[PDB]
Amino acid sequence: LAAPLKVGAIYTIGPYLFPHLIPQLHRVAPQMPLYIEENFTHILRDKLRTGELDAIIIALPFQEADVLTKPLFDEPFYVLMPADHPWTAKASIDSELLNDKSLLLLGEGHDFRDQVLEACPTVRKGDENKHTTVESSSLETIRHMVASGLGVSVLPFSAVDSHHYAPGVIEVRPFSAPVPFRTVAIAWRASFPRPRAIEVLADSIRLCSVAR
Amino acid sequence: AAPLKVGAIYTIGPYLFPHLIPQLHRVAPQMPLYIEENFTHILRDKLRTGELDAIIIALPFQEADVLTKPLFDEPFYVLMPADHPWTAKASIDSELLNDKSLLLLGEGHDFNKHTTVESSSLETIRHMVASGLGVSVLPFSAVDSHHYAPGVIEVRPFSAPVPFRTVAIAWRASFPRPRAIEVLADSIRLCS
Repeated sequence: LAAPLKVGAIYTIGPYLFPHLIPQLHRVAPQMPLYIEENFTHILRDKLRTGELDAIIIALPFQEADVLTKPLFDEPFYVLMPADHPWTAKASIDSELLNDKSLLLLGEGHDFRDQVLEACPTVRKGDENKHTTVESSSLETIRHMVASGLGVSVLPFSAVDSHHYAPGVIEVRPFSAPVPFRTVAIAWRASFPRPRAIEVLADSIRLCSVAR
Repeated sequence: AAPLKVGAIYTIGPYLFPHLIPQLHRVAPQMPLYIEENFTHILRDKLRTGELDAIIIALPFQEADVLTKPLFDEPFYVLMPADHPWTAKASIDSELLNDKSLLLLGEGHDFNKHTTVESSSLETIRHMVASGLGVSVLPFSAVDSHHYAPGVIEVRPFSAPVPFRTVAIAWRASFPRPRAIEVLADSIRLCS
């Protein structure tokens, strides 16, 4: 019939974007079906090179040969802590306090620093990988871990309120300004035979927030 | 004061864990849970090495020196486009589902040439069915895990016999915390 659009996304974006995005796309433009995939950045990129995926949705920085990049939107990071942990007193958190082993972060796509990548001068803080690298590919795992009170972590804005914990066992606090953020952008091959699909995708993504 | 590493397959986990774990934090705050979603063979392989302490799988399943307890039986339902001929029915006989119209995952879910969808997510297949590229079969836990407006995706039960999967729990018989495993499996039974 009509060609489908094979779209990929990282684990820190996919589960928290697709189940809301895809139906809207099906509504405004059912002309194209979407083939949903969730994976890591490198394998996603490799699937983009081999044409297995038409386009991917990843967080900047992202620079690959013969691949275009349209910065879709800016997503701010919030912090997640158990109900007991004293940092509930603060209504805003210093970015440095998250540099002890209390912080839990996935191996790929979860780190909220050094991908914010400022274009002004940055202070090279002598760097301590002083956090725990959880070898999981799901933010929900760390959500449960922190909810138990086994540590604290950082979540993108899309993810924070996507759980079934009764209010007051896991709690989210906003950063102290300036707030750290990732730039959710779309990547697709140069000379991709169907630019219109890329435009429809990008547009429908950018306006996913607008209620109906 | 000790972490219990639970696992589950991709067609069971996503529709169980988010409700299951807050329950096991509610009745068992003494124990932190480390969940993980993966394939059957790799879950078994991780249970053999102790990287996981328990796994929530689908029968039939059997592994050396590993106890199996059938937690519950979960029926299947036919996922179809809003504009299917099958919409004007009360049920669907099991034989009707053999075609390239039937979208099934591997590993995923089973009952012979169909259309195998090379994904680990039932959601991909769901969106495919919404788009209208044939029908599929979803467990009871998945049939409502979407945000599609009514009149886009229709679900229809089977006519007897109703096919189902026996969701069970598996853990090493050498495991020194059978009480914890019992509480876990019990809570899994509760959220069904």
